[PDB]
Amino acid sequence: ASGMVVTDAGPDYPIIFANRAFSAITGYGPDEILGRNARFLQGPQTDWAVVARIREAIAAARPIHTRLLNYRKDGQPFWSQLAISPVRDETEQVVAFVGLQTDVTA
Amino acid sequence: ASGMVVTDAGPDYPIIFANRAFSAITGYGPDEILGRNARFLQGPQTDWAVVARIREAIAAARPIHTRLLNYRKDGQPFWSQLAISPVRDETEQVVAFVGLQTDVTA
Ligand SMILES: Cc1cc2nc3c(=O)[nH]c(=O)nc-3n(C[C@H](O)[C@H](O)[C@H](O)COP(=O)(O)O)c2cc1C
Ligand SMILES: Cc1cc2nc3c(=O)[nH]c(=O)nc-3n(C[C@H](O)[C@H](O)[C@H](O)COP(=O)(O)O)c2cc1C
Repeated sequence: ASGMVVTDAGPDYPIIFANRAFSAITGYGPDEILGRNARFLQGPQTDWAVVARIREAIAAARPIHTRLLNYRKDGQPFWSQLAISPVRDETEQVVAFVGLQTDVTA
Repeated sequence: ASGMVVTDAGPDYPIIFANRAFSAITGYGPDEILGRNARFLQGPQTDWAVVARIREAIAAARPIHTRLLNYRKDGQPFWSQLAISPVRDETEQVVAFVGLQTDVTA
């Protein structure tokens, strides 16, 4: 299965749920994930222009599909195919985000 | 906050995440929610025609926004404004659902 997380909405977007597949892909257990913004997976060779695109998509509540370099707990880089989408309530306000992580490393 | 759950997709759709607001609205703790299909909230005066529309929408991966009578743990009925949406993966397969529960009792 792909990794999946749920976050709160802004301004902090902490992770409130992470599936077991996300822990397998990233090397972090739930206690090392919950309450953190997902940017902790980024590292020195992550493309900061893609990170900025992600930031802007989330701020505008626009779904985004893109590929980003992330790092396992042990420091190994991997390619994450990310899909990040808002969850809206009865008045169309954004109350959470869902993220899917697919390890697309060849 | 509205209640929010995440479920797996078919054929069983068990709940894999429930927020604190869902436990406050329904009166059930997380230990008594996780692993269950959300239909446990229904009871004797729930409209079985609306339940069927929800079943059909989920089976077709169509979002549905509707109002349904549900029951708190203590037996008190309440009106739940339900919003149930699929989560799609990189090849557009449905891999989860998100549900929002807004208590709209007068
Ligand atoms: C639901 C969700 C899931 C996310 N998953 C990841 C992820 O797996 N890897 C990642 O590098 N960033 C992920 N992000 C993006 C970061 O949380 C953050 O939005 C990004 O780094 C841009 O914001 P910043 O410039 O403040 O860091 C996710 C964000 C959300 C809302
Ligand atoms: C994400 C999600 C959330 C749901 N939330 C509720 C809910 O709060 N209350 C409810 O009565 N049914 C809820 N349902 C609907 C039931 O799980 C089920 O789909 C419905 O009873 C129709 O199927 P059935 O005829 O097999 O019971 C939810 C379903 C999903 C997928």
